Amino acid sequence: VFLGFLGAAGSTMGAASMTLTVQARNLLSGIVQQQSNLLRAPEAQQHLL
Amino acid sequence: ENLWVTVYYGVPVWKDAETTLFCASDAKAYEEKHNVWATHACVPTDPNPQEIHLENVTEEFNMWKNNMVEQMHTDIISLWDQSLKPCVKLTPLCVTLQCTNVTNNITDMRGELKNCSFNMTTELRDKKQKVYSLFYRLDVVQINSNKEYRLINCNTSAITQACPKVSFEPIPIHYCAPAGFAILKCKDKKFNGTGPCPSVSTVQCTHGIKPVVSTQLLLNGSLAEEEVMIRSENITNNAKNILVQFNTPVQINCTRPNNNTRKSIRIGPGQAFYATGDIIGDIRQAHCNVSKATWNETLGKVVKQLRKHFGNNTIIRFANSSGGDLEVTTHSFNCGGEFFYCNTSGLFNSTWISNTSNDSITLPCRIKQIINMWQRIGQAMYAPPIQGVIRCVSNITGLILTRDGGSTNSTTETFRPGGGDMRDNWRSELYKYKVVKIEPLGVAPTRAKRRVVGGGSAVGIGAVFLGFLGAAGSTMGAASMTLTVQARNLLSGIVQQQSNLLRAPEAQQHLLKLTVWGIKQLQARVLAVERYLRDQQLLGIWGCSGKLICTTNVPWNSSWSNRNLSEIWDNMTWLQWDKEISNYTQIIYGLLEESQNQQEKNEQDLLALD
Amino acid sequence: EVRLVQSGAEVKKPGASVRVSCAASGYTFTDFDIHWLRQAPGRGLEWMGWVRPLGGGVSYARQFQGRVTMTRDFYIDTAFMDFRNLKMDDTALYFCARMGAAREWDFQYWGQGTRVLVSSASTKGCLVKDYFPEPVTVSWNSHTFPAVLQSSGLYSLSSVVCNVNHKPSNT
Ligand SMILES: *[C@@H]1O[C@H](CO)[C@@H](O[C@@H]2O[C@H](CO)[C@@H](O[C@@H]3O[C@H](CO[C@H]4O[C@H](CO[C@H]5O[C@H](CO)[C@@H](O)[C@H](O)[C@@H]5O)[C@@H](O)[C@H](O)[C@@H]4O)[C@@H](O)[C@H](O[C@H]4O[C@H](CO)[C@@H](O)[C@H](O)[C@@H]4O[C@H]4O[C@H](CO)[C@@H](O)[C@H](O)[C@@H]4O[C@H]4O[C@H](CO)[C@@H](O)[C@H](O)[C@@H]4O)[C@@H]3O)[C@H](O)[C@H]2NC(C)=O)[C@H](O)[C@H]1NC(C)=O
Ligand SMILES: *[C@@H]1O[C@H](CO)[C@@H](O[C@@H]2O[C@H](CO)[C@@H](O[C@@H]3O[C@H](CO[C@H]4O[C@H](CO[C@H]5O[C@H](CO)[C@@H](O)[C@H](O)[C@@H]5O)[C@@H](O)[C@H](O[C@H]5O[C@H](CO)[C@@H](O)[C@H](O)[C@@H]5O)[C@@H]4O)[C@@H](O)[C@H](O[C@H]4O[C@H](CO)[C@@H](O)[C@H](O)[C@@H]4O[C@H]4O[C@H](CO)[C@@H](O)[C@H](O)[C@@H]4O)[C@@H]3O)[C@H](O)[C@H]2NC(C)=O)[C@H](O)[C@H]1NC(C)=O
Ligand SMILES: *[C@@H]1O[C@H](CO)[C@@H](O[C@@H]2O[C@H](CO)[C@@H](O[C@@H]3O[C@H](CO[C@H]4O[C@H](CO)[C@@H](O)[C@H](O)[C@@H]4O)[C@@H](O)[C@H](O[C@H]4O[C@H](CO)[C@@H](O)[C@H](O)[C@@H]4O)[C@@H]3O)[C@H](O)[C@H]2NC(C)=O)[C@H](O)[C@H]1NC(C)=O
Ligand SMILES: *[C@@H]1O[C@H](CO)[C@@H](O[C@@H]2O[C@H](CO)[C@@H](O[C@@H]3O[C@H](CO[C@H]4O[C@H](CO)[C@@H](O)[C@H](O)[C@@H]4O)[C@@H](O)[C@H](O)[C@@H]3O)[C@H](O)[C@H]2NC(C)=O)[C@H](O)[C@H]1NC(C)=O
Ligand SMILES: *[C@@H]1O[C@H](CO)[C@@H](O[C@@H]2O[C@H](CO)[C@@H](O[C@@H]3O[C@H](CO)[C@@H](O)[C@H](O)[C@@H]3O)[C@H](O)[C@H]2NC(C)=O)[C@H](O)[C@H]1NC(C)=O
Ligand SMILES: *[C@@H]1O[C@H](CO)[C@@H](O[C@@H]2O[C@H](CO)[C@@H](O[C@@H]3O[C@H](CO)[C@@H](O)[C@H](O)[C@@H]3O)[C@H](O)[C@H]2NC(C)=O)[C@H](O)[C@H]1NC(C)=O
Ligand SMILES: *[C@@H]1O[C@H](CO)[C@@H](O[C@@H]2O[C@H](CO)[C@@H](O)[C@H](O)[C@H]2NC(C)=O)[C@H](O)[C@H]1NC(C)=O
Ligand SMILES: *[C@@H]1O[C@H](CO)[C@@H](O[C@@H]2O[C@H](CO)[C@@H](O)[C@H](O)[C@H]2NC(C)=O)[C@H](O)[C@H]1NC(C)=O
Ligand SMILES: *[C@@H]1O[C@H](CO)[C@@H](O[C@@H]2O[C@H](CO)[C@@H](O)[C@H](O)[C@H]2NC(C)=O)[C@H](O)[C@H]1NC(C)=O
Ligand SMILES: *[C@@H]1O[C@H](CO)[C@@H](O)[C@H](O)[C@H]1NC(C)=O
Ligand SMILES: *[C@@H]1O[C@H](CO)[C@@H](O)[C@H](O)[C@H]1NC(C)=O
Ligand SMILES: *[C@@H]1O[C@H](CO)[C@@H](O)[C@H](O)[C@H]1NC(C)=O
Ligand SMILES: *[C@@H]1O[C@H](CO)[C@@H](O)[C@H](O)[C@H]1NC(C)=O
Ligand SMILES: *[C@@H]1O[C@H](CO)[C@@H](O)[C@H](O)[C@H]1NC(C)=O
Ligand SMILES: *[C@@H]1O[C@H](CO)[C@@H](O)[C@H](O)[C@H]1NC(C)=O
Ligand SMILES: *[C@@H]1O[C@H](CO)[C@@H](O)[C@H](O)[C@H]1NC(C)=O
Ligand SMILES: *[C@@H]1O[C@H](CO)[C@@H](O)[C@H](O)[C@H]1NC(C)=O
Ligand SMILES: *[C@@H]1O[C@H](CO)[C@@H](O)[C@H](O)[C@H]1NC(C)=O
Repeated sequence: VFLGFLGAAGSTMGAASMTLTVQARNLLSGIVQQQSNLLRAPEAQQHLL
Repeated sequence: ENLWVTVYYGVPVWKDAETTLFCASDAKAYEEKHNVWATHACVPTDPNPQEIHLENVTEEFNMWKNNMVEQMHTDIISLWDQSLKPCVKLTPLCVTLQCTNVTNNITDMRGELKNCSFNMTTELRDKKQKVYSLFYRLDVVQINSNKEYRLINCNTSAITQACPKVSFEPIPIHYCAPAGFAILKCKDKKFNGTGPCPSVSTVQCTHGIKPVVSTQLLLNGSLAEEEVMIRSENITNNAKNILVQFNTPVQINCTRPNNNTRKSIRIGPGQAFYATGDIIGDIRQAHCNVSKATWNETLGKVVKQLRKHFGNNTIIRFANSSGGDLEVTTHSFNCGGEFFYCNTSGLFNSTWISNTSNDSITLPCRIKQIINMWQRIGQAMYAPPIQGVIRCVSNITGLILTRDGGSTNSTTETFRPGGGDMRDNWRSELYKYKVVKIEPLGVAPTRAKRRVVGGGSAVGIGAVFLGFLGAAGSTMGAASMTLTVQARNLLSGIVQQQSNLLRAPEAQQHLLKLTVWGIKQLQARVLAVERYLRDQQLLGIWGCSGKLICTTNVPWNSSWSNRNLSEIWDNMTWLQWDKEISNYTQIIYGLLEESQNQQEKNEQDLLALD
Repeated sequence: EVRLVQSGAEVKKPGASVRVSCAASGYTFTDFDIHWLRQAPGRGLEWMGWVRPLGGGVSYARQFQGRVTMTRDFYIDTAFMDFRNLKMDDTALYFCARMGAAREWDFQYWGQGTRVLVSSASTKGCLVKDYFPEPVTVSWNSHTFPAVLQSSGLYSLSSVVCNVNHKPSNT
């Protein structure tokens, strides 16, 4: 029963401490589905921009 | 018997992808050159370039879909607008001209030149001035013995004059890839357009390509080796152009015999327009002289190779331009600051079939001053006059031909030279290159297992290192012997101060600001950091933070691969390994990130919990 | 929403050198090459030439060398085809098409077509009155059968269920 990103924010400190890699994945790069860094890879999107 | 997943950092595994390349070019002088191609914005390459030869690597690339040509294309087009924007605009020059043909004896001489007096503005708003100038026939049109003439672009697009100081001379510029990316260079002499290259090396930045705009003949290009190449996306399809590369250079001599003069007539405060003055000397045509023995000899090399695709005994004729604008129809090239347009009918009238004076060939060349490079809409440039007589001497290294087509087959084949697009001028040099991004996180099973939770040397002279990515064609065991080689190069300069070390000199980018390459560098240095910290963040969750090789306790499932440890590590390259595990690489990264290293954290502290 | 619009039907005596217009809309015209194809009633499609908008490059078929010439205009997103010295054998329907996005020799978009007939007949030309050219407008009080082609070239028809208006007469 993992709760996803920030899902353990309302659970107890002991239960919330059980999921730490969930946040550490999302602290940097896309939180989900290629959210940001994966996206900026297509060419001429920002170059032309 | 028991196999466990193993994390390796620095494996020579790369994937091809499109990324924003930057620039590298040697510093020719401290200097006002203001070369348009670069205002010295491309940071200078290290005096010594490091090229690595990869053993047993057969990486192929497709020349036609190569993403490097379009980036340069949009790069030159963006570079031009950045040079003409600060120059003066000739918006008041769109005025009814009253032209009188230039002094000439009409024997037919049908001079295109006109002599036009116009009411031009001056420094003061209320005052005016009647000044004269000279314009070729191609720049003016008739508006219904002097008659009324109008500048050609006034009805369609605004016009702006190129600054006199900037020089249109092509200089070599090298394109390199950002930190964490690689460029693969084919070294096959007989290399076809698309297909495997048996001998592949890697380099940081490509050898500089002189950007020369040429319509019908490639100029000052890289010579081929041995037989001339006939590169085409589909030789059977006529729509694709036929790019050729020469092995022996054909010298060409072009001149503008008319000794024009420059007349600067102030037309605005701080603004000055440059017009042609009195022409000293004989009225002559601009001509290009090419030796016929050499052109006949080279043309014989191209026709020999072409028979391989179409048959030994077939009619191979050469013809003239079949239509198009003045750009496509003639050999449009720039020299000395002006823009010639040469009819090449004398070069391309010949007929070849099966087998069996010393004077040069002369080309009547027209000259135009108002031009729209790359067929852009709403824009136009007026090249200022060039005082004095000018001479051009260049090397012909390639042609751009075309299939004639038709219903008849195996009866006759004619090739018509053409210059449909400027991109084909870049494919003639970027053919031997490809951009790839290196991925250093390659997992593989090994019988080694995690140090038990309850539990708690050679000093050098390693032999025959292969350099960066040199172990890409060697076995997984041999390739795993060199991991610090890649880990050095994943971030910062790959070699000789390749990128980050370079951006240290002051006022290079400050003065540059966001102009041109300045924004190219920020996107190349930020993406480098974002890819390096992505792998470290992947390790941070996976354990193995400071370790290039870590083994953690995770069972390797037999369904991912049925091959044994020996066969995998005995004779396999990491490249082939990443292909089979590519289907399951995402799942491995999910089990190993939490179950492997977060279950430990929840248990490791519980173990010491009160 | 991409569609090619051609010119109207035209009739001309041999040697008249007709030009046809092909209007492009819905896409960036300066990217894809435009092709001219002609189809006879008792023959298959025939490829005449292709001309691309940037630079006007054009490649013409062997049998149409010296007879046809194609150009274009970027401002009106239209490609033209000049077919000089037309002959009696060359009467058919003229289509202009664009290659598909796959860049292979396939045509995804076409035009309604133009009718070009070459013949020697006078322009002036219930029971029908000799109404050449072929188009007629039958109406009852302000079942129609097709027309027949005689040796002279005049067209005759019949309408049964008049004062049919004639374009050459302008009644
Ligand atoms: C609250 O929400 C409401 C609901 O969303 C909003 O209501 C919307 O309001 C907008 C306008 O603000 C409407 O958009 C306009 O609709 C017009 C009518 O649409 C017809 O065509 C539709 C699609 O038809 C195409 O595709 C279909 C298949 O899907 C195909 O079968 C067909 O053949 C065709 O290819 C169809 O779905 C509709 O039912 C109608 O039949 C439409 O005409 C408008 O297009 C105009 O205008 C837009 C915006 O200005 C331009 O971007 C277009 O290019 C086009 O502009 C034309 O004039 C220009 C002048 O600048 C030219 O430059 C253009 O080239 C163009 O000229 C045309 O003709 C040329 C000649 O052939 C072609 O070459 C060109 O391509 C052009 O065709 C526009 O789409 C919404 O439709 C409407 N919603 C609904 C549900 O109807 C409401 O506004 C919101 N509230 C507020 C406050 O905003
Ligand atoms: C249009 O087309 C025309 C051609 O039709 C183009 O012209 C050609 O342009 C290219 C450049 O792009 C020229 O290449 C250059 O050639 C010179 C000359 O090389 C000769 O001399 C070399 C040195 O000579 C030694 O000995 C003499 C006395 O005998 C001493 O005086 C010298 O000091 C030296 O000790 C020699 O090494 C060369 O050997 C070559 O030929 C043999 C076969 O004979 C081969 O096996 C060799 O491998 C080699 O090819 C030859 O005899 C070169 O010197 C230039 O190379 C140097 O300079 C480069 C730029 O700095 C540098 O990057 C190179 O590393 C190299 O520098 C080395 O040599 C320097 C001088 O000794 C050292 O100081 C330096 O430290 C380093 O050791 C270059 O190769 C063509 O020659 C030229 N064509 C002709 C006919 O001249 C034209 O450019 C085109 N225009 C366009 C495209 O716009
Ligand atoms: C390389 O490319 C050139 C240019 O495309 C090709 O040459 C064309 O070739 C023809 C001859 O084959 C040139 O002839 C011109 O004919 C014009 C009109 O006459 C044509 O039509 C009439 C009937 O209307 C025919 O009787 C006649 O034979 C032609 O078929 C003339 O008007 C031209 O004169 C022009 O120039 C003079 C100045 O020189 C002007 O004063 C005139 O006003 C007019 O501009 C000329 O006689 C034509 O010039 C060439 N151009 C065209 C249109 O294509 C080459 O064939 C091609 N290949 C090679 C190997 O060179
Ligand atoms: C293209 O046209 C140009 C002119 O617009 C040509 O420039 C001319 O080049 C010649 C040399 O080739 C110069 O001649 C020199 O002049 C200096 C100074 O002249 C003084 O004496 C002369 C009388 O002899 C007098 O007329 C002057 O006013 C000076 O008092 C002499 O010292 C030299 O010995 C030599 O005679 C011309 O001066 C120069 N013209 C101009 C206007 O400067 C150019 O050469 C032409 N292109 C080519 C390829 O020839
Ligand atoms: C440069 O500008 C001057 C004016 O500053 C031009 O001079 C003018 O030329 C016009 C003709 O274009 C003259 O117009 C005349 O008008 C009378 C009727 O009033 C008409 O009968 C004549 O046939 C003619 O059209 C005008 O008088 C004359 N002078 C002025 C305004 O003082 C000069 O022609 C311009 N030069 C160019 C454009 O090359
Ligand atoms: C801007 O002005 C230029 C120069 O006047 C225009 O170029 C010319 O445009 C005409 C069409 O308007 C082109 O065709 C001509 O058609 C007539 C009628 O059949 C024919 O007698 C001519 O011999 C010619 O074929 C003409 O080729 C073209 N010439 C050049 C050098 O470009 C241009 O169309 C104007 N553009 C706009 C948007 O107003
Ligand atoms: C173009 O001009 C150059 C000179 O500017 C010619 O080079 C000459 O070539 C001859 C032998 O063919 C030599 O004797 C001369 O010494 C060379 N000139 C120089 C300055 O070295 C070249 O041959 C010309 N080519 C063409 C096609 O016209
Ligand atoms: C291209 O140049 C060739 C000459 O090399 C031209 O051939 C001549 O043009 C004249 C008209 O001034 C004709 O009388 C000749 O018959 C043409 N030559 C031949 C062999 O037919 C050709 O017209 C030029 N074409 C263009 C578009 O400039
Ligand atoms: C291509 O070269 C050939 C010659 O090999 C040219 O043929 C000329 O043809 C005319 C008759 O139409 C003869 O009077 C000439 O004597 C021929 N030339 C020579 C050198 O003898 C042909 O016109 C040339 N075509 C182009 C387009 O330049
Ligand atoms: C690998 O390359 C080396 C040369 O560097 C060669 O001797 C060896 O035979 C090659 N082995 C394979 C499997 O390609
Ligand atoms: C001028 O050209 C004509 C053309 O017929 C020629 O007869 C005359 O001799 C030439 N004269 C001069 C001085 O150039
Ligand atoms: C008109 O033609 C005459 C004679 O060629 C010339 O002197 C004058 O400068 C021309 N331009 C004018 C009057 O604007
Ligand atoms: C020179 O060109 C002619 C055709 O114009 C050709 O017949 C001849 O063989 C060529 N010369 C050589 C040495 O091949
Ligand atoms: C020349 O043609 C012959 C006969 O068709 C063929 O056998 C041979 O391979 C060809 N050689 C070359 C060099 O094309
Ligand atoms: C291997 O792991 C997969 C799930 O990743 C599982 O479905 C499969 O049953 C396991 N065992 C074998 C022998 O494939
Ligand atoms: C497994 O490895 C052994 C020893 O190298 C080999 O003989 C056997 O064929 C391999 N089988 C498979 C399925 O990989
Ligand atoms: C790999 O190379 C070894 C020899 O080192 C050979 O025995 C084995 O069959 C090769 N396997 C493959 C797939 O090439
Ligand atoms: C990868 O997985 C696909 C099914 O998703 C399979 O069809 C393909 O053969 C697999 N390839 C390899 C090299 O394992």
